[PDB]
Amino acid sequence: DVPVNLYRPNAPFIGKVISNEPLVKEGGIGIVQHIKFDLTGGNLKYIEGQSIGIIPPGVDKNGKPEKLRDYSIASTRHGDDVDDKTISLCVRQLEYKHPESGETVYGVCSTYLTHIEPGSEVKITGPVGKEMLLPDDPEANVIMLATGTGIAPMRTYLWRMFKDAERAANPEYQFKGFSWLVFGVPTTPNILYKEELEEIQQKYPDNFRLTYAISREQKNPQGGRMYIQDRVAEHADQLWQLIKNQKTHTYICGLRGMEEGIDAALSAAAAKEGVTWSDYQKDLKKAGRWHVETY
Ligand SMILES: Cc1cc2nc3c(=O)[nH]c(=O)nc-3n(C[C@H](O)[C@H](O)[C@H](O)COP(=O)(O)OP(=O)(O)OC[C@H]3O[C@@H](n4cnc5c(N)ncnc54)[C@H](O)[C@@H]3O)c2cc1C
Repeated sequence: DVPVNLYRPNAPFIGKVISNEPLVKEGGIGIVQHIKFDLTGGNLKYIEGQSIGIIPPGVDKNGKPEKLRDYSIASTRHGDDVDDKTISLCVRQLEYKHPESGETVYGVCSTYLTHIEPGSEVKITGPVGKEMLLPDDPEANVIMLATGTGIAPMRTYLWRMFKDAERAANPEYQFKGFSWLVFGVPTTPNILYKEELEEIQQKYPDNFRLTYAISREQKNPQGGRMYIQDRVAEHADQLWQLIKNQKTHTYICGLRGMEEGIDAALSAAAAKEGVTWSDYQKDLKKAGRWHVETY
């Protein structure tokens, strides 16, 4: 039922870019693009929580072809237009430091993708992933802990849950549980999909809670910058109570290293009731209720 490896690196699907939109508003930090591809002409199917591979053009420094990079799918199974013809990605351009040979370094695949033109052909493989899948139980609670481009799988869940067109397209899934996104970004113009996230929250104030951790605008109790582990510590007892429900699924996505501050906060909460969090969490992973994808 879960499509996997419909296309592989030795014979990739050749899609076409339909659009390439900026997500970072003026005054923000960096470049994050929303890129939509045309899937017509092939049989690429996917569901929510999966990834695809992109094979960038060119050779490395040794003259060898560039390998694929993985990207979380940022659209539901139906695509943004709910026509089952497209797939979207949420791609940040990577760039960095002088302690790494010379001046500024730009990432190969992320630069390629963020500057790609409509009409261009792209090599796509996949889909892959069974770790970040959404339960078909419409009464599930869904906690979502994302930083930056980790919003991508969260967007596929929330759109499936709350978009009018999706609800009309998925008769089997009419969500009536509770979902909570805690979203860590550096500035307000860096809140990816801010307007659509806040529109969901106003239509479904009982089913969706939105919490931001904006580090350049908010300070934590110790006077430091507000990060997502600070918000999670702030709400640790509430999050723990929701996690005790047999229906609750937790998803964590973003850059590696966000997991340690989340566990330290949930450990202190669980300890209050004599529960050892690290042992409890192993049973949650075994049960398929604890989903992690950091990179
Ligand atoms: C499952 C999965 C899902 C992903 N989803 C997404 C997504 O939705 N959106 C997205 O933008 N990315 C996503 N990523 C990362 C994406 O995989 C590519 O790794 C990332 O875009 C950078 O690739 P690059 O090709 O731009 O190239 P590269 O040119 O390959 O650069 C990466 C290399 O440069 C180095 N490097 C990186 N940062 C620094 C730093 N600050 N200081 C020093 N050296 C550094 C490391 O050696 C690293 O191997 C995902 C990764 C995985 C594994």
